[PDB]
Amino acid sequence: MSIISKCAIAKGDGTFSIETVQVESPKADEVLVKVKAAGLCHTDHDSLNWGKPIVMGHEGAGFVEQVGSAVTNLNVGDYVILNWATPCMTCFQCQEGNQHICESNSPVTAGTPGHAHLEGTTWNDTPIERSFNIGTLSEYTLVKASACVKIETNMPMPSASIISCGVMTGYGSVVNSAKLQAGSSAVVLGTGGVGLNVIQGARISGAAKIIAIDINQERLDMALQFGATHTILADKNDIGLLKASEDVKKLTNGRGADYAFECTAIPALGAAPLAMIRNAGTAVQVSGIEEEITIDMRLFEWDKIYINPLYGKCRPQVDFPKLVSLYEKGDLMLDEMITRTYPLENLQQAFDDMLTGKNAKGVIIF
Amino acid sequence: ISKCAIAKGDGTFSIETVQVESPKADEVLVKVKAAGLCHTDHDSLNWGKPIVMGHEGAGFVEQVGSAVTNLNVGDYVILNWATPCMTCFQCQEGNQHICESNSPVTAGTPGHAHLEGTTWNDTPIERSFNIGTLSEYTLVKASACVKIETNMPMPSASIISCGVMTGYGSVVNSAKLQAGSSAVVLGTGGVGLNVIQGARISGAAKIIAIDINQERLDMALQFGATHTILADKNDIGLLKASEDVKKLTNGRGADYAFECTAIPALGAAPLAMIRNAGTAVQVSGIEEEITIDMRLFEWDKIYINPLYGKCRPQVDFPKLVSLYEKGDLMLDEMITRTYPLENLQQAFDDMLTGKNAKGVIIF
Amino acid sequence: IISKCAIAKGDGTFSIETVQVESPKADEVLVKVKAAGLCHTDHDSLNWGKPIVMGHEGAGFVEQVGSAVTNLNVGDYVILNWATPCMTCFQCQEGNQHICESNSPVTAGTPGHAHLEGTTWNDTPIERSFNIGTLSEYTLVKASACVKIETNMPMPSASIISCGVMTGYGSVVNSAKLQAGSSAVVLGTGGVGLNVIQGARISGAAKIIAIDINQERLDMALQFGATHTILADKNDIGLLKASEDVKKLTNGRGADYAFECTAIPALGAAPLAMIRNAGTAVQVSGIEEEITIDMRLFEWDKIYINPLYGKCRPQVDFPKLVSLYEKGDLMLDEMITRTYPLENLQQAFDDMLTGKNAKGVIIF
Amino acid sequence: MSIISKCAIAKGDGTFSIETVQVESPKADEVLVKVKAAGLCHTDHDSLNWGKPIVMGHEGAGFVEQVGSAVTNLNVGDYVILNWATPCMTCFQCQEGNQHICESNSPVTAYTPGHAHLEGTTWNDTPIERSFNIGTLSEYTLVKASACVKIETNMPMPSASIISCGVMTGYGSVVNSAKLQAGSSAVVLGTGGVGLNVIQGARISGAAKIIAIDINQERLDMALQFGATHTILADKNDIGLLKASEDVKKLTNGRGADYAFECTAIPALGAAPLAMIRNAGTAVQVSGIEEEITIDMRLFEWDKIYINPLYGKCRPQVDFPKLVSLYEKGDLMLDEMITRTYPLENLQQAFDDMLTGKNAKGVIIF
Ligand SMILES: NC(=O)c1ccc[n+]([C@@H]2O[C@H](COP(=O)([O-])OP(=O)(O)OC[C@H]3O[C@@H](n4cnc5c(N)ncnc54)[C@H](O)[C@@H]3O)[C@@H](O)[C@H]2O)c1
Ligand SMILES: NC(=O)c1ccc[n+]([C@@H]2O[C@H](COP(=O)([O-])OP(=O)(O)OC[C@H]3O[C@@H](n4cnc5c(N)ncnc54)[C@H](O)[C@@H]3O)[C@@H](O)[C@H]2O)c1
Ligand SMILES: NC(=O)c1ccc[n+]([C@@H]2O[C@H](COP(=O)([O-])OP(=O)(O)OC[C@H]3O[C@@H](n4cnc5c(N)ncnc54)[C@H](O)[C@@H]3O)[C@@H](O)[C@H]2O)c1
Ligand SMILES: NC(=O)c1ccc[n+]([C@@H]2O[C@H](COP(=O)([O-])OP(=O)(O)OC[C@H]3O[C@@H](n4cnc5c(N)ncnc54)[C@H](O)[C@@H]3O)[C@@H](O)[C@H]2O)c1
Ligand SMILES: [Zn+2]
Ligand SMILES: [Zn+2]
Ligand SMILES: [Zn+2]
Ligand SMILES: [Zn+2]
Ligand SMILES: [Zn+2]
Ligand SMILES: [Zn+2]
Ligand SMILES: [Zn+2]
Ligand SMILES: [Zn+2]
Repeated sequence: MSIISKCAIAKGDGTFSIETVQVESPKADEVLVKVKAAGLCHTDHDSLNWGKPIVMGHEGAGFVEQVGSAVTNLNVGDYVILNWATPCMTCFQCQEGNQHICESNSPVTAGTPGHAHLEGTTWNDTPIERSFNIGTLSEYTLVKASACVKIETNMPMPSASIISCGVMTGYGSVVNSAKLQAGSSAVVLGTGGVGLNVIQGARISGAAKIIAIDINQERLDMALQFGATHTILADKNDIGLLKASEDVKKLTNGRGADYAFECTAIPALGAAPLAMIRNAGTAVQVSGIEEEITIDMRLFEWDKIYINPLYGKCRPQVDFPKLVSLYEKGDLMLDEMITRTYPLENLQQAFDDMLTGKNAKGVIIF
Repeated sequence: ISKCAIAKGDGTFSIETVQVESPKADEVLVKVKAAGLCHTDHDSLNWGKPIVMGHEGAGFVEQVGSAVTNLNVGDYVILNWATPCMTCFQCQEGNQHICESNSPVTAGTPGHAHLEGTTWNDTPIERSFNIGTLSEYTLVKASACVKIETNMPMPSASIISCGVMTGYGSVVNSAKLQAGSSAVVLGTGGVGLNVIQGARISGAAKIIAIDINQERLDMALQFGATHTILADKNDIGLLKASEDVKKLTNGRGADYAFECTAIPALGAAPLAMIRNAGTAVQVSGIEEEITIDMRLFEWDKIYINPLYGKCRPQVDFPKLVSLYEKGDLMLDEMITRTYPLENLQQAFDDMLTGKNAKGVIIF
Repeated sequence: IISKCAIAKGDGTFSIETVQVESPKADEVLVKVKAAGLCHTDHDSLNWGKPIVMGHEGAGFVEQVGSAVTNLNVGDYVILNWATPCMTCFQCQEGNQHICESNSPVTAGTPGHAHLEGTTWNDTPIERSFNIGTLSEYTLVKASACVKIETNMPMPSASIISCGVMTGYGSVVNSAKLQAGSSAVVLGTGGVGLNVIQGARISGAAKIIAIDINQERLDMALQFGATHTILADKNDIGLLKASEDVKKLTNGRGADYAFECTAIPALGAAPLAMIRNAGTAVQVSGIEEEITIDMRLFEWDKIYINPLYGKCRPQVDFPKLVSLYEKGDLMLDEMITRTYPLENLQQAFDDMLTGKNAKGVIIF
Repeated sequence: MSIISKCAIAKGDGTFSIETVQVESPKADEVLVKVKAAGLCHTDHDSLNWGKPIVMGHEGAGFVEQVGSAVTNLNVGDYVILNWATPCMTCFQCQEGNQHICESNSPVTAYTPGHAHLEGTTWNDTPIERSFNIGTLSEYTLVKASACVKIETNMPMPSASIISCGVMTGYGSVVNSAKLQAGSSAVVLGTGGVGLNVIQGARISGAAKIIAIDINQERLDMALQFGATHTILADKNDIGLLKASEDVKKLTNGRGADYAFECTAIPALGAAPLAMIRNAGTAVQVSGIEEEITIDMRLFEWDKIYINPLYGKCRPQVDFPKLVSLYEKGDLMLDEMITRTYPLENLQQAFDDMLTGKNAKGVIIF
C-alpha cells in the first residue's frame, strides 16, 4: 500500500512548491498520521534556506490512519499530537530526562532512528526527508511512534497542532528550563509564535510582572491578550535593546527583572536578555543562534544564569498532556492563538503573515 | 493608652486597657487598624501566661524610632511576626522565619520591643508573637514592620501577616510547586484557601480541596479549587478520601498535598493523598504525640513541616501585594466579615464553625 | 542449562537445589553468576510465602544474549540491579527508575521478570527474588537487570553495589543531594550505613558522626570515612541522649543532615532528633509498621524522606560508582567480611544473624 | 592615634611602589587589623592599570589590634580572615543570600559603605582607597567589622590568607555556584590561584573525573598534587582551546564533561567551558571579562548553563568556617598552596612568580 499526499516541499534554493509525495505503509515501529492541521513556526521559513529537499512542517495534529505491529498503546482513529523529540528513551540524555536532546533520535542533536524508514516517503521515486522527522505540512505523514502523543479530547485540531513547537518551547522554557518562581518578574523579548507562549508560561507560573517587548505594535497587543502586564515598544535600530533595558530597569526598581526570555530571531540580540536581568537573574535564549556574534562580556557579569534551551525541555508523553489540561482548565489559551487558517496552496500568504506581524500563529489546515 | 484583648492563662480573654510607651531607637509605634484572626490565637488562650493577643495586623506608623531609617510617620505597614535579626545561622541561610535569636517560635527575646513598652496594671506584659496585633496601638521592633506604597484595604493587608503568608509560601517557597501539577489541600480554611491560591498562582492543573465543612469547600472553589471532597469526621487518617484522590489522579496520587486541618491525628494524611516521589507538606504544626503507619512515607515522598511559609517578610510581602494588585491574589473576598474588638468571641465562633473564610477586627 | 540454586520455601527454610534455566528471549539475558552478596532481606525471603530462587545482589559474566539485546555481548561484565526499569512509565519518565510502576519488585509487586518457564524447578516455574534471584550459578533476567561495566575489578565487590552501596551512597548523593562542607550523622553503620558514610566522604561532608551499638561497627565506620563516633545504648529511646551528644558536636542546633539505617522501626524518627531546623532527615531503612512519633521532632523545616534504593538509575549510577572505586575514593573490597560457598549458605545467615559479618558474598 | 603603615600602592599608570600610609584609629563600625600574611591574586596585577592610586591587596589575614565601640563580636587579638564582600545584610541581594553581590557595600557590584572612612588611610596627606575595600598589602589595614571573619584555630596565617579570594572563589564556583554533584566529570581551564581550588572543590565534591588543562607544565603538575585526575597540555595558539576540547571529549565518551570551569585570565577563552561541556552541562567562567569578545553561539547551544559567578557566592561568615573545618579534616590543602613567602619589598618577584607559573600561591609576610 502506497498513498499519495499533497505537501509543501522545500528544495534547497530558498524556495518551496506544493507537490505530491508517496507515503508507504507503516513499519512495525511507525505510524501513518492523517494530518488535520499543521502550524507554522519561524524555523519553517529558515528551512527553505537549508540546502536539502525536505517535507516542511514540524507542528502537526491529526488521526492515526494506520499503526505498525510493535506499537501497542494507540489505535486507528486515535487523536494524536505530533512531536519532534522522537525520544529513544534509553540513551544518556533520555535517562537524565532530557529526551529533547536525545543523542540518537533527535533531528537536531543527531543531525536517524527517530525518522521513519526513508522509502516510506518519496518524491518522484527518490526518498526525501520529513523536516524534524515529522514533516507536518503534508496530507499524510509516516513518522515513528515516538513522534505521536495520544490525547483524548475534542480540542480543536488547530489548537492541538500548535503545541508541537511554539506552545511547548515557550511554556517549557519558562516552566521546565528557567523554572520560573511565582511572584517573580519576567521580561519577554519577541512576543511572536514562541514569545507569546513564554508569556502564558510566565502568567500561568505566577509571575507578577510580565514585560512584553517587540518592534511591532500588534504583536504587543497580542502580548497583552495572552497575559502581559507591561508593554514596551522597541525600535529595531536600538542595538542590543540596551535602550529597552533602561526602560525595564525603571519597571524593576533600578536592578532588573528576575527572568528574561529571548525569542526575537535576531542573532545580534543573543546577549540582550542579559541586559534586562538583575544580577543572579536567569536569562533564557529560546531562539537558537548559529552565527558568530560579538558580546560585551560585562553583560554576563554577576551570577546570571544563561541557557539556550531546546524545545522547552520537552518530554512529549509527559509535557503535552499537562499543556492539554491547562487548556481545558482555561489557563492556556490556544484557540485565540489561531488567528487565521490557510489552505496548503496558500502557505506563501501564511509565511507572509507570520513575518509581517499580523498573526499570533498561522495554521495550515487539511 | 490603648484598648487591647488580654489572654489569661486560666484560658479566657478580656478586653482591657494597656499603656504604650514611646518608641525606642529601633522600634516603631503602630496604630493598628485591622487585626486578622488565626487558629493559633485560639490556642494562645490555652498557653500559660498573660499576653496581648494577636499576630495578624496592619496599620499606620504614628511614631518612629531615632535609628529607624526606612520608615516614617504616616507610612502604611503590614506587621510580621518573624522579626528577623538578619545575622544568625538561619538568617544567613535565608531562613528568616526560624530566626534563632528573634523568632517567637524558635527562640521563645530580642526582636520583641522593650518590656516596659506595654504595661497592664503596672506589670509589663508580652505582645503575642512579639507584635500583639489585637491592640489599638502596638509598639514593636522595626523588623516586624513591612511598608507598602500602594493603598489597599486595611483588612486585606492584615491577613497577609499570617494565614496568607503561611499558605501561599508553603506552596511557593517550601514545596516550590511546579506548574501543571496536581494539588490536594487538607482543610481549606484561612491557611487552606491561600494554599489553594498559592496552587493556582503557581499554575497547578488540578487542585483537590478536602474539607469536613461544605461552606469552606464552597470557599475553596471561590479561591481556585478544581475538585471538592467532603470528608467525614470518622474517616480515620482520611483513608477513604485518599482513595477518591487517587481515583482523580489516574492511580498514583497527587504530586503535592498540604495538611492544615488543625487535627493532630491527620499529620501523616498528606502522604496518603500523594504519589511516590511527591512532596507532602504538613502545615498545621503538631506538638502532640501521634501514631503513624510508616507505609505512608514510603517511596521517595518528601515530608516537611514548615513555619510561616518560609517567610522573609521584606521580600515575600511586597510580592504578595503585587499579585493582589495584578488580581491573582484574592484577599478582599476573604474578609467575609468585620468585627470590633469587643465582638471578638463571635469572630472565633464564625471562624471555628465554618462561617468565615477569614475574620478581621477593625479599629 | 542446569543451575544449582538456593530455593527458599514459604515455611522459613531453604535448601540448595537444581533448576533448569532456559535460553534467553529477545529482551532478556542469561548471566553466569560469579558473586552474590547477601542481606537481611534474603532472610526475610524465607518468611515470605512463596517458593523463590533467592538473591538480590549479583555480578557476573553474560553467557547468552537474546535477539533484541544488542547493547551488550557474550562475555561482557554485568552488575545486576533489582529496579529492572521499564523506562517509559510515569516514574521512569520523571527519572524515578527505582519506583517503576510496571516492573519494580517493590512498587509493582510482572515484566522485569524474565519469562516464567525460563527457570523451572521440577516442572513448576519459580520466581527469582526481586526479579533477579542471584544465588544461582546461572540466572535468566531481563536486560534491564543488567548493567554492563568495563573494568577488571573483583566480582564480589561488584556484587555489593547491587544493594547496600547503591542505597547508602544514593541516599546521600541523589536523595539527600548532600552539600559539601556539611555535618552528617549516620545511625546504623552497617551494610547500608557504611556506604552512607562513604557517600558523605565523597560528597565533601566536613563532619560525619557515626552512631551504632556495636563497637566493631563504629571502628569500621572510622575506617570507611567517619570523623566522629558516639557509642549508643539500646535502652536509649529515639536515641535522644545520642541526639544531645550530637548537638554538642554541632554547635547546639543539630546536624545539617542525618540518616536512618539501623533496621529498628522504633527508631524511624531519630534522624529528625539529630538535625537542626531546616536540615534534611533520610530514613533509608523502610518501616512497614506503625510507630509513635513525637511530632515536635518534625517541627521546623526538616525534610523527612524514605527513599528506595538511593534513587537508582542503574545504567547511570552504577558506572559512576565503578569510577569512584577506580579513583580510590569508593571502597568496596574492605566491605566484604568473608566469602562463602553456596553450599555453606547457612554459615552466612548464622554469621549475619550473629553480627560477625557486615556483608557476605557467595561466589561461584 | 594615627599609625604609620608600610604598604604597596598602585598608581594609575600601571606602576607599583611600596609607600607608607597614615592609618587612623577605628570608628564605631570599624576594626584595625595587623595583617600578618597577604596572598597575591591575578586581580592585583590588573589592579595596577586601574587609573587611581590604591593600596593593594584583597587576600589577607592577621590579628585584631583595635576594635570599634559598636563592634560586639570581635575583640583585640582575635584571629581574623579578611574578606571583600563586606555585606550589609539587608539589601535585596543579601536577603536572597547573595552577600557577594551586595547592592550597598560590594566593591564590585556597588568608595562604598563597607569601606572604612576615607580619612582612615591617607597617602601624602590625601585620602586613598583600599583595593576591594580591604587593601591587604599593608602592615595595618583599617576595615569595617564586616570585612573580618574570626577563626578559632591555629592555622598558618599564610594558609589562612589565601581563603580571602583564591580558595573561596575557586571552591565556591564548584560548590555554591555550580552545585557540582558527585560522580560527575569536571574540566578546569587554568590551574592557578583560582583553578587549583576549583580542583580541590571538585575533589571535595566527589567528581569522578577532574581534567586539568593549562599551558604551563609546572602548574599542571600542581593540579595533580591538589586533585586532578587527568591533564591536558594546551597550546597558546589553540584558539578557544577547541582541540583541548577534542581531547576532553575523548576522555568523556565523546559527549563532553558534565561541568567545566574557566579561569585562564584570557578573555577570548570566555566561552571555552561551553566547548568542554556535554549538552545540559554547566559551564562556569570565573575569570571575569570586561572587554567584548566574538563567540560562535552554537557553543551555547543546547541546555548549557553558563554563569559568571562573583567570589564563589561567598557568605564570608558561613563559607570561611566551612573551609577551615575542611582544612582540619585534611581535605583542603592550603599549607601546600603557599609555595612561597616574600617580604613586602619583593612584591615584584611575587608578582613575577605568579605570572611565570612558578607558584601555586605566593604570600607576602609582614
Ligand atoms: N529553541 C527551540 O527549540 C525553538 C523552537 C522554536 C523556535 N525557535 C526559534 O525562536 C525564534 C522565534 O520563533 P517565532 O516562531 O516566535 O518567530 P516570529 O517571527 O513569529 O516572532 C518573532 C518576534 O520577534 C520580534 N522582533 C524582531 N526583532 C525584534 C527586536 N529587535 N526587538 C523586539 N522584538 C523583535 C518580532 O517582531 C516578532 O514579534 C526563531 O528564531 C525560532 O527559530 C527555537
Ligand atoms: N505552620 C504555621 O506557621 C502556621 C501558621 C498559621 C496557622 N497554623 C495552623 O494551621 C492550622 C489551620 O490554620 P487555620 O487558621 O486555617 O484554622 P481553621 O479553623 O480556619 O482551619 C481548620 C479547617 O480544618 C478542616 N478540617 C477539620 N477536620 C477536618 C478533617 N477531618 N478533614 C478535613 N478537613 C478538616 C475544617 O474544614 C476547617 O476549615 C492550625 O493548626 C493553625 O495553628 C500554622
Ligand atoms: N530503602 C531501600 O531500598 C533499602 C535497601 C537495602 C536495605 N534497606 C534497609 O536498611 C536497613 C539497614 O540494614 P543493613 O543492611 O545495614 O543491616 P545491618 O544489620 O548491617 O545494619 C543495622 C545497624 O544498625 C545498628 N544498630 C542496631 N541498633 C542500633 C541502635 N539503637 N542505635 C544505633 N545503631 C543501631 C546495628 O548494630 C547495625 O550495625 C534495613 O532495614 C534494610 O532492609 C533498605
Ligand atoms: N570572579 C572572581 O570573583 C575572581 C576571583 C579571583 C580571580 N578572578 C580572576 O580569575 C582569573 C584567574 O585568576 P588566577 O589568580 O588563578 O590567575 P593565574 O595567572 O595565577 O592562573 C591562570 C592560569 O591559567 C593558565 N593559562 C593562561 N592561558 C591559558 C590558556 N590559553 N590555556 C590554558 N591555560 C592558560 C595560565 O598558565 C595560568 O596557569 C583572573 O582573571 C582573575 O582576575 C576572578
Ligand atoms: Zn519551530
Ligand atoms: Zn534518547
Ligand atoms: Zn497564625
Ligand atoms: Zn536571625
Ligand atoms: Zn541487600
Ligand atoms: Zn517504568
Ligand atoms: Zn582575587
Ligand atoms: Zn547588601
